Formats: sequence, structure tokens, C-alpha cells
Amino acid sequence: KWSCSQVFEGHTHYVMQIVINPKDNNQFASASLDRTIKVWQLGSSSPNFTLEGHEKGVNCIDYYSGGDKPYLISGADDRLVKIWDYQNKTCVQTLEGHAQNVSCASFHPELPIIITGSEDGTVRIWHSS
Amino acid sequence: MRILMVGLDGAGKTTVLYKLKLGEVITTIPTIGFNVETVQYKNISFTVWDVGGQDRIRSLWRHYYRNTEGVIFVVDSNDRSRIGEAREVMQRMLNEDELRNAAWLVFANKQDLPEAMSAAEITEKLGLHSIRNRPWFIQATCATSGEGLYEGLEWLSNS
Amino acid sequence: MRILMVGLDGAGKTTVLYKLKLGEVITTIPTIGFNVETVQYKNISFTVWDVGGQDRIRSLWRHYYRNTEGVIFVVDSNDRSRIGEAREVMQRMLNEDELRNAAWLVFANKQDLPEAMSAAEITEKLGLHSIRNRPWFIQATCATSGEGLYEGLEWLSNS
Amino acid sequence: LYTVKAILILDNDGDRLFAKYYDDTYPSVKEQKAFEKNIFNKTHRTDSEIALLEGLTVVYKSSIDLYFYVIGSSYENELMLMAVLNCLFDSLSQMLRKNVEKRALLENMEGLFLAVDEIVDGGVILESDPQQVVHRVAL
Amino acid sequence: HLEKSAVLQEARVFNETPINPRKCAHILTKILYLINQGEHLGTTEATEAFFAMTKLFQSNDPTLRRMCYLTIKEMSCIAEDVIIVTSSLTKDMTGKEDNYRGPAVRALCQITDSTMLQAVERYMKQAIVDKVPSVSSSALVSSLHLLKCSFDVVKRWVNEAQEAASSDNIMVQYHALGLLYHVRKNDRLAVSKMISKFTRHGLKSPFAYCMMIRVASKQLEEEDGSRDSPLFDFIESCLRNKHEMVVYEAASAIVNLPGCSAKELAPAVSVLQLFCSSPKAALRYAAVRTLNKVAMKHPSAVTACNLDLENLVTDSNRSIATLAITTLLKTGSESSIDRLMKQISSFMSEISDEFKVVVVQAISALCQKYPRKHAVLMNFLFTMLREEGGFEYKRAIVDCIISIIEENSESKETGLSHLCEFIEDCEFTVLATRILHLLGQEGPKTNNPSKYIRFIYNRVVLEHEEVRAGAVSALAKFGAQNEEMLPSILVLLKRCVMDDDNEVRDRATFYLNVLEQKQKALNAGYILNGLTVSIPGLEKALQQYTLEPS
Repeated sequence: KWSCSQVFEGHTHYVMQIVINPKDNNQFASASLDRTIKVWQLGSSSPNFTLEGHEKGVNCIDYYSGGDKPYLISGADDRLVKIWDYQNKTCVQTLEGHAQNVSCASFHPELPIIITGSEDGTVRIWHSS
Repeated sequence: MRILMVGLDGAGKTTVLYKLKLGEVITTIPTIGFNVETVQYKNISFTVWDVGGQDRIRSLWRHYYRNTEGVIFVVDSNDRSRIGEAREVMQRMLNEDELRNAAWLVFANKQDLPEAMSAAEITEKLGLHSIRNRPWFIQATCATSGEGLYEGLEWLSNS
Repeated sequence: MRILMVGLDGAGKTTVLYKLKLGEVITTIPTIGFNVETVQYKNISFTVWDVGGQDRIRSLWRHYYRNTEGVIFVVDSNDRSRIGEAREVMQRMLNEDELRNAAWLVFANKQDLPEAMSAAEITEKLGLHSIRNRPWFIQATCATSGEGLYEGLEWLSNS
Repeated sequence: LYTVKAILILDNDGDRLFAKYYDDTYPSVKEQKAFEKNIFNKTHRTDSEIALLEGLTVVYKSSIDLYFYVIGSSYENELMLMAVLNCLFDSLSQMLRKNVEKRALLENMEGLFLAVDEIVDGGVILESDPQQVVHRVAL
Repeated sequence: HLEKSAVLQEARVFNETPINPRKCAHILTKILYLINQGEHLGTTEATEAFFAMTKLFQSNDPTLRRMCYLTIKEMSCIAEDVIIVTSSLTKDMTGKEDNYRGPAVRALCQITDSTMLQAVERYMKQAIVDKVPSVSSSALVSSLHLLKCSFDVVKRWVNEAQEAASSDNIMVQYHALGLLYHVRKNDRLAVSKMISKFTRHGLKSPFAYCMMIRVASKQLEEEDGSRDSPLFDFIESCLRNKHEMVVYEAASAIVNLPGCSAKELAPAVSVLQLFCSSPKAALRYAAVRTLNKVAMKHPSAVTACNLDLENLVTDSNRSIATLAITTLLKTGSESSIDRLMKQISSFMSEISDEFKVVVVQAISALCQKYPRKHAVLMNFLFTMLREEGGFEYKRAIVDCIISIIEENSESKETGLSHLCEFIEDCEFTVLATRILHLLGQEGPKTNNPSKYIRFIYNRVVLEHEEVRAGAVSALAKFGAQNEEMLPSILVLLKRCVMDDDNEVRDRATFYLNVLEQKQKALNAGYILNGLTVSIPGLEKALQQYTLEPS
């Protein structure tokens, strides 16, 4: 009956979005406007590692779904969505996003694209290749 | 201080190491290889070599023996089928000349699981009482909570 | 300094110990067991473990080996029948890993008796010349007079 | 030579904080604990100097979180047994330097072990003078 | 609290050079804790820990000495080469102070064996005579242990033991006389000399009195040569000291087997001795009783009665109430039975659970034991059947039925029949088995078997295999004994119930085929009344006696 199982303390700013990793549901990532997306585990209040996924705060975090896909995405108000590989820890590529602050960005699972939205009222689809 | 941490696959060796280094519980993959990291505890810098426990890699530990001041042997306390195998690996490890004076610390791990064997039980099964030639200690641990980990680093530092 | 004093039964081990501790010549009984005492000589405190030499006890000396810095091996110089037996006991004692670096001091004792073998004779019979791996010394003693006792403690302290 | 069957000092569940068996009838933990649970269930939540359990007079007392036991024969009475039980309570109190509760016992596990062995010896009542026990034992 | 492996292991450092009284004493405390908390030592590490500790005996500290005594006794049996510790214990034992004295003799003597017996004797002789109770009592209990290893050494100590006996100090005497009785024994007469010496004396030692009462309880008239009376001038037959346990032990033996006859200041044939102690507190439990008494428990029974009967009725406390039932039971007899039965009827109202089963068993059990008629016993056995309906059991079907066929059988079946009306399948396998067995065996002409059959028929459907199998076989015997019955056997057996289940089928196929198919030479032979499978004694009554004040 919605008791507080665990409290996660790690983020030092406004936690815009949370997503659960589909390869370990015990793991989730949270995006905060603190220019990181921190990968946390349930067991651990603290984020067990930090990724510095964006440069003007992270609105969103998403995983690219699947049993063999360790990916993060960060969206930021620097107009840009960035793709990261959580396995290698590098930034795979930067996506132009929109011509104005990228509100959110997400990965489509089946199709190779990223769908992003912006406060300019525009949504863009980018080929992920 | 130079530390070699080994044990069968899935005992929790990398979980232990990155709990110690990052205060975080990471999502491991089987280690085909080693991880090597430096950890600070109470003015000691422990260089820990976590060497994968699956068979192919197990065959390679002997290259990490030399220069080892202390050995962490991680055991999955919940796995009763493989305890004999652990005993066999560890016994001949004890016969290794490069490991001759190294401090021997057993971690009975996943103590958090309901049917985990106790540290005493594990001590009997691994034959720890029969080591008279060097320092040994057994410590119940849970690498996910962090329980027993620093008690281990403590014991080790008192070599 | 930690000292283990052994030898066959009736060699004079307890007589030696209590001469050293009490300056007195006591009336011994066979020692079924040990006597342990601390003796001060020239700023050293020697802890001497006198362990009985009859067969049952002889079988138990190995528990006193560990931590031994020096070994006093007492021989009855007047008993020629048992010298070979002494040689046999002492030789395999020399093979003991816990006794590996311990200083080896032989007391050829009861030197006061007319037909006592000389220390040189005893040295040949015990095979002392063939020890190259550690310090040895032979000393003629008479535990009742006290002759040679402190020359022993002296040699020992110079390990 | 025999009066006391066993001495137990139990938490308020009947579980073994302590028992030392002056019988040879409980040496294994499973059964020592079962006994302890058995005597605690009858005797508890009715404090008197009498209980009858297992055909044996059980004399017991209580504290904040413990019930203290002497089990002895029932050809006797409470009062003979009680003298052992009073020694047991008293001697532990004076020994530990604090009244018998789970906390005093745990605080000094050694004082407790030694003190009880002086009181009963293999089911014979060795000592029953609290003062004597306490001097006799060294913390 | 602790782990046995770590503590047993770290103890091995003692064996080498380190002796550190603080560290080792702690490690020892931990060993005692592992046992106390409830754990079991591992043998290799134990054996190692034992050889190590002996080095620790060199340092003489009273707490370390203490740890060392408890630890070596506990570790003695799960250890090797223990013999080394004897010397160290003797060294400790001669050292003056109760901390060493008493605790060492006990630890030493436990480890000591007939070879070693000789060694401890000088120190033992010195420790036994002590009027300081610790040293002397420990030495006296120690001697008791030693009688095993070697008798003869212990025997020499009879003089030191006797010397302790002359104390009026409770321990020194209890231990001294108790031990002596065990030791000096080579014939009855020498022990009897030991007892007569103390016997004339008005002790202030209740324990000595008690241990001695037991030796004394039989008539001894050879105490110290000879004497003209079984006389015990120490409470056994006397009442020199009042104290309700001693008073009870003494009073029950003396009354109808004189340890001595009645004195104006010490009743010992008369019922009185118990009774003057009888109104009391919790203490009353010894006092109120009885057992034996002149000439019966019954004139005795009346005194005490107010006490036993009010507690038994009022107290729904288990601890009091139990003393009250045992005390009622004790003041009881053949005569008392009228009274005892109403009380026991009443008692279940205070504690009603198992205690309920026990009172309905007790009222029957008492009627069988103490005669108020065998019929009444059956009628009580009906009340037991009614009230519990399930805490009767299998042993009850055999015992009720065997007992019943002494007189009751026609009635019992009939009662049973009524009783069966209860509850179709919660009544249990056993009641159905009883009406079934009895209806089979009697073959009712006292009532129409048709009610019985109709009742049993329903019960079988939904109750266990053993009864359904019972029901077919019974029916077959029922066929062979009474011709009339055969038509009912056929409607019942064709059913999926009384045959064709599992066990029920196999037995049935046999039983049926023998009745149906075969000659019934076999069937005829088989029924000799249609009796039970075994005829034991009358089990209930003793069971019931202990079970009620638990």
C-alpha cells in the first residue's frame, strides 16, 4: 500500500524523467537538469555510476530497448539530443535534434531512428545510422 | 598492498570490487579477463586484481600469483553443488610457491540469501582450519549491501 | 627469547632448568609433561620449555616446535647405549620445518661422571659437524655444579 | 546426589539467551532449545514459585525480559528449588554489576557462564550462597 | 552471536609463544558462548584449541583460570592429547583461594582417569575436609565422578568425606553424606554405619535431609552395628525441622512403612505430619499431600481438602491449577472417588483444551481405577466421546472396545450408534471404526442394526481409507456370524466406497470374495465374536494421571 521502499539520493537538480533499463529492471536511469544521467541500482540509494550525458542539463533518459542493447540517450536544452553507449561509456554521436531546445528525445525500438520533440512545436525523426 | 581476488564464476568478485571502488552496485557481465582497480582504505592503497572465474580464465590465474601480498577468495554461499570445486581450486592454490606467504581471506558471500551456508559451514567445507603455514580469516559478506567488505579490508591490512 | 629444551629421559633437562631458575639442585621426578620457566641472563629473558623425554611425551614435542628461537638438546654423556637413539631423535628434529632456523645448542651433560664421553666424542656420535643450515654449538655441562650452563645461555643469546 | 535437573535463563519467548544443563538429557542445541521453549510456555504468564512441567517441579521467577529457571525434582517442593533459583538470580545480579535482564547477561557473557557453573555442578547443588559465587568468580 | 570456526581457529596461537591472558581468556569466553548460545564445535579446530590452551595454564590469573576450567571440560571429549592439562590443574588446585580450589578439582577430576587418579588424591584429601563449601562440595562431587574411573582411590577418601559430613553447613553435609553413601558401599551395613552417625542429630540442612531420606526410606536396623528401631532422628520419621518438601517426603514413607513410629513431637504413623504444613502459599504443594498414609489416603484426604479444592476450582492459572489437581489426586483413593470425580469434572472449566480431553478421560479412568461401577466407566467413556469427538484416537477404539466387552457391549454399540449421529466425517476415522467394529462384532439384536448401518454408510464416504477398509471386512465377519445381515453387506460393498477405492478395494476383494464366492469355512472361522486386532491392558488411566497437571 505504497510504502516507501527505497529513496534514491544522488541527483542535485530537478529530476525530469525516469526510465527503467530493460536488461536489468533493478537498474533505471534518471535524467536531471544537472548535465548528467545517473544510472542507479534499487539496492543502492546512491547512483552506482554517473554519465555526463549532456551539457545543458538532461531532460530525458531512455534506453534503447532489448536484451542486448546497452544504450542511453540524453536530451538537453542546448537544442541537441545525444546518443550514448552505456557499455563503452562514450558518446556515440550527436543529433541535431531540433532548431530549438530539445524538450525530450527517445529511441524508437524497431526502427533505426530517434524521435525528438522540441518547444518549437516540431518533432523530428532522425535515421540512427 | 597487492591483492589477488579470485573464486569461481558468479561468486561476486566484480560486484565486490566495484562496490568498494564506486560505493555502487553495478550490473556485471562475466569477466573474461581481469579488472584491476585501486581502493583506498585507512591510509592503505589496495591494488585489487579481480580475475574472472570461468574455466578458460581460471586456467590463467597463475600469472597473477607473483607479487601477491594477499588473496581474497570469494565463495557463493548459496551454491552447494560447487563448494567442493571451490575447495579443490583453493587447496592447490595454497600449494603455489608464489602464493606461499600471502594472507588468505575468504569471503563467504551472498550471505543475504535465505539458504546461504554460514561462514562456519563454509570454513569446514573449504578446509580452512588445516592452514597452519600462513594467516587466514573467513568473513561473511554481502557485496550488494557492502556488509563485511571493510571488515575484510581491515583484516587484510593487519597482515 | 623462546627456548625448547629436550633430550632423552634422564639426560638432566629439569635439573638444568631449576638450577638456572633457583640456583638450586632439586630432586626431580620424571617429567610427564613439560615445565616452563622464565630465566634472566644479561638482559635477556629466556622462556624455557623443558619437555619430558620418556616415550609417550617424546611423541608430543612437535607441539612445542613452533615459535622456537633456540633448541637445547641435553645428552647424558655417561650413557653410551642410548647415544645412537639420541642421534636418531635429533636428526629428524633437524628436519622439522618449524625448527628450520632455530639455534641448536647441545649440552653434553653429567660431565662430572668419570666415564662421561667428551664433548668431542659426543659431537662425532651426534653428527653435529654435518649441520650447515643453521647455528650449532656443543657445550660440556654439569647441571648439578652449574658448569657450562651460563656459557650455554651466552652462546644462545648471540644467535 | 541430585536435586537440580537444569538451569535456564530465558528471554520472553523461551529461546536460549542461556541454558546450562545439569542433565545429560540435553547437550544438542535443538533439544536444549526445545526444552527451554517447553518450560517457558508452561511456566510463563503465571508467575509463582511452583509450576509442574514434565512431572518435575519447575521453579521460576521473572524480570523485565527474562524468566529464570531451576528445574528439579517434584518429590521436593518449590522452596528447595527456589533457594537455587534465588541464588541464580541474585549471584548473576551482583556478579554482572547489574540486575539480570537480557542486557546484563549479554553485557557479560563470561560472568554469567562461570557464575551458573558454581551454582550447579552436574545436577547436584554445588552452591546456593550468592555472595560466595560472586567472590568465587572473577569477571 | 558467534561463529564456532573462527573462534576455535584463533585459539591456535596459544600453542606457539603468545600466552596473553586477556586475549586468550576472551577467546575462551567465546568458546563457552558458542556452546551456551547453542552451537557445535568442529573436531580438528577443537583438538588444536585444546593443546594450545594448556600453555595458558602457566599464567595464573583468577578469570583466566576460570575460563580454562569450563572450556577444558566442554572441549575435553572433542579434543586429543588432553592428558598434558592434569599437571597444570594440580598446580592450580593446590593454590589457595576458592576460585582455584573448587573449580580446578572439578575440571581436573572430569578429565582424570584411573591412571591419573593417584595424582589428584593428596590435593583431593586437602580439598574434601574444607568447611568452606565450594572447595569441599566440588571435591565431594568430583569424588562421585572418580568412582567410575577407579573406585579404590575414592574409597580411601571416605574418612575426609565423613569429616565433611559432621558439618551442619548445608552443602558440605549434603555432598558429604550423599557421596559417602555411594562410596563406602561394599555391603549395606558399612553405609548404614555412616548414616547412623549423622542420624541422631536435628540438622539445619534441608538438602542433606532429603538425600539421606532417600537412603533411609527403607527400614534399616543395622545402622552402626545394630539398633532396636528403624529410627531416623533426622527428619525422615522425625519432623525436627519443618519445611514442606522434607516433611512431605518423610510423611508418605513413614506412615504405612515406619522409618520409626509416631512420636508426640514427630508423627510417623499418623497422617498429621503433612497436614500441619498443609494451609500455606505456593509452598502448600508439598504440604497438602498424602501418599500412603494411615491406613488409607482418605482420613488424610479430608484435612488438606479445602486447599486443594479451592485452588483447583478457582485458579485458571496453569501453574497453580496443576499443583491443585496433583494435590487432589494425592489426597484421593477408592472412597475419595465421589469427590475426586466432581472436582475433575469441574477442573476442565478452568483450563480447557487438552485438559478438556483429560478430564473426560479422568472421570472414566478414575471410575475404572477406583470402582464406581464398570457401567459408569462406559457412561463416562460416552461423555468423553461426546465432548471431544476426536481426541479419542485409535488406541481408544481398541481400549474402549476391549474394556467394553467385559460387560457393556450391547449398550456400548447402541450408545456409539447415537454418538455417530454427531458429525459425518469430522467425527473421525476412529468413531466410525468404533460403531462399525461394535455393530459388526455384537451383531445388534439389542437395537436394529439398520440405524447403525445407515449411520456408518454415510461416514465411510468422506473419511479415511483405514475405516472404509475396516467397514468391508467387518461386514464380511458380520455376514458369517449372522445370516440376516448378508443383504445389507451386498448393498454396501457394491458401492464405490466400501469397496473400489484403493486399500478398501484390495481388502474388500478378498473379504467379499470369501464371503460371496467361497465356502465361508474361512469367514466362519475368522469370526470368534468379531473381536479387535489386539487386546492390550487398560492404557488410559495412567496416561491420564500424568497428563492432567502438566
